[PDB]
Amino acid sequence: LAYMEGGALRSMSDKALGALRLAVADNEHLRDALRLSEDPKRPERKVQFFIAVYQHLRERIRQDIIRTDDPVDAIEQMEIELARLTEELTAREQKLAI
Amino acid sequence: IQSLTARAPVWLAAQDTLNQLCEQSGETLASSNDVTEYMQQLLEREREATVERDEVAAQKRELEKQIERLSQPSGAEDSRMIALAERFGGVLLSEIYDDITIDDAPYFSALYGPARHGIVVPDLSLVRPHLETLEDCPEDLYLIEGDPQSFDDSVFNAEEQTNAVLVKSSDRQWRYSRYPELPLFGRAARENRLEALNLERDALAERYATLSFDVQKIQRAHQAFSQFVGKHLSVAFDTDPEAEIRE
Amino acid sequence: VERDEVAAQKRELEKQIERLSQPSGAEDSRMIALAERFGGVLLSEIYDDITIDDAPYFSALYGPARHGIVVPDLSLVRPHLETLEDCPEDLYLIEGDPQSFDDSVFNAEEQTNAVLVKSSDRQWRYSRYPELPLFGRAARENRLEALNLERDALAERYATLSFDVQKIQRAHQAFSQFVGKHLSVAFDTDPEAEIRE
Amino acid sequence: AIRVTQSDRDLFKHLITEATSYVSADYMRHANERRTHLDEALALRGELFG
Repeated sequence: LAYMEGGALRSMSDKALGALRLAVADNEHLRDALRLSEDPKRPERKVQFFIAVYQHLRERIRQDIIRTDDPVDAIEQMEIELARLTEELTAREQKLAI
Repeated sequence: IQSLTARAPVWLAAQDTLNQLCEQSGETLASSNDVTEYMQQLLEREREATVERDEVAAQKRELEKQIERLSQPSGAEDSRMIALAERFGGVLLSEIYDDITIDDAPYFSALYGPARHGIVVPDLSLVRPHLETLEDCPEDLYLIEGDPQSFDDSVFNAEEQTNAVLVKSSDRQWRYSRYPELPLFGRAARENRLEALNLERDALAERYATLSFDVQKIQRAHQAFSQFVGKHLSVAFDTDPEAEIRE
Repeated sequence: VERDEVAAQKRELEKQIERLSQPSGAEDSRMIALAERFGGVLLSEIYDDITIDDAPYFSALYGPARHGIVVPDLSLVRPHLETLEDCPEDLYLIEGDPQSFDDSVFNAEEQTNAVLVKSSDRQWRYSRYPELPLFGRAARENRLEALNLERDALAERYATLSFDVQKIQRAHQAFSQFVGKHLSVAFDTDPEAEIRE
Repeated sequence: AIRVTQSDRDLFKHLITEATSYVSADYMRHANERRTHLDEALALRGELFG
């Protein structure tokens, strides 16, 4: 992004915020943090919002089947699980009984 | 400077994707040829992991088939035998011996030999008309005559020996059966053995799960590298523009 | 992936053919040793040459007893019986002349594609006609050749797939070299016009 | 299982993307603003001193 003008950066930021408002509608902690983040004169608030998001995700990982703490890395493991489960779903068809 | 500036963002995006990709792997890439050789090593790991996966699958299939033979109703060649048991006024022999103890089970299994899973039918002439119709049955069907409710020991020319039994089946014919372990009859503890088999098959299921997961991981890694080269080589491994612009 | 698949199937066929150890189709040597230990001969060895047309009928007739020793005495076995431990778990023995083996005692009655045998008092045995009978083997070379035909078909398919993969890899190397040495100028316009200008 | 994992993956993949973009774009905009401020300071300093 270093080789872009500020107008494009603001456009992306605004559209991302538009998506976030809907994504985070139900939660309250994240909603409060996002609310606090939008004053341009206090930048660290945005990174604090980011930290809140990451922690919130880490609680929801369900490590019974997954081990990565970083969610971004956890995406690949969910993808692998989908592929493997779809493969197991194939067929057996040895059906014969009383 | 204008040329370098136009070129820079593409090179930077390419570098970020490359760093993510190689860091995701254990080995660090440095050139196009290097990436290709890494492709080849990835293929070799695919085709090894798949072989172990398939072999474990074969073992698991054998285990389920073995377990299934011991299931129902009195574990036998159940596919046709149950219908064949009711289509004549008879009872399955293995079912008559459902209750026998573990100590007499090997003896009886040796005694009855292949005929363990025959049917008891007290006349054997009433089947003679039905018989021509039997086109759907095990390749060797055994029939015995006696009272199904209080069946007497079939007249065998039997003779007990050390850990074995001798029998005269016919004039000029004898059979000699050695005591097996974990027999057919006594289908009370044969549930004990299928319990042992369930415990055995659990491990195969677990191991197969891990191997399949590994194969999928390798396949997706190859997909990632292919996607990369499809979208990336135009500027891969080129010299850093930040430096030259600074100069 | 496909050439590896075909290689695996060809291994399976080769394993199946190898399982035809001796002479063509494996026969248990332990039974030969047992036939040596008692005066007699292995039954399949007696009927190994019967016609393929009647072979399924005979195999249906004998059932499990197909693998057994023809001992005309039955006096040598009984003393040695308690000495037998390595033998197959269900050993079968028949009495008759090994050189000219008279029909075994079966009250056999022939049904449509099946046989019925009154084995003993209060016992009948019923069997259907199989294929690949133990008798009338004649080495069953035709099955060995059918398996060889299948194996050679798999080998040919494997050869074609290996050749195809080699072609593809060569094309890949060509492209790698090209983007290594001409990509910087690929698809650009002719400089002579600009030079003229 | 496929249903549950599908839902989890969709949620993660969308929320993480929006959070990351929203935060990082502003971070870079601040970096660029600082660079502009430094350039302005140096230019006006230079011509003032000369």
